[PDB]
Amino acid sequence: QCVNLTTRTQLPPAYTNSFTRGVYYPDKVFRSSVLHS
Amino acid sequence: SALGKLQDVVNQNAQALNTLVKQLSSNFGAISSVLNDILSRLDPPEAEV
Amino acid sequence: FQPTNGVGYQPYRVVVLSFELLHAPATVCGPKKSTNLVKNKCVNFNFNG
Amino acid sequence: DSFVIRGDEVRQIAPGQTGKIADYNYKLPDDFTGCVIAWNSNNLDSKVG
Repeated sequence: QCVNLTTRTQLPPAYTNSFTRGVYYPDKVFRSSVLHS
Repeated sequence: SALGKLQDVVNQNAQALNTLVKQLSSNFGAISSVLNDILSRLDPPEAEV
Repeated sequence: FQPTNGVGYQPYRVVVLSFELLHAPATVCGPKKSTNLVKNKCVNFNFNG
Repeated sequence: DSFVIRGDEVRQIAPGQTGKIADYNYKLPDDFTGCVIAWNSNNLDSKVG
């Protein structure tokens, strides 16, 4: 079933500054005490 | 700051040793960076290469 | 496909096996007989491939 | 060295590749220097029945 929630209009997109968030682990290899690029 | 000149030598020596250890990490354009890994994966005839 | 077709037109069954080696825990391994683990001495060892 | 095999096992003659013939019947070394010559013989080596 569906409900047509309707936004009379899309509000203008709001831009916020990401604060250096979001770095994931590349591969499942144990690394400790290193600066690996 | 007077002994900074002597420290430079210590910085350079250590920096060079560090740079060499970093290079040892690179794959050098192969399928794997680890030598034990490439000995594991493949039979000799292209493993020598 | 027809039984009277040529060799290049006969149906072939293709199974491709895709692997990842030595970067994750291994659910599957080769049938190599496990031996006793000897430590603190030089030995030729094969662990998890 | 001369022998008779089937077609799907011909690729097993090449060094480095495994199979029934390569493991249990006839093995070439990894440093093999020579030639492999294979040709069809269904006209004379096949018997009715």
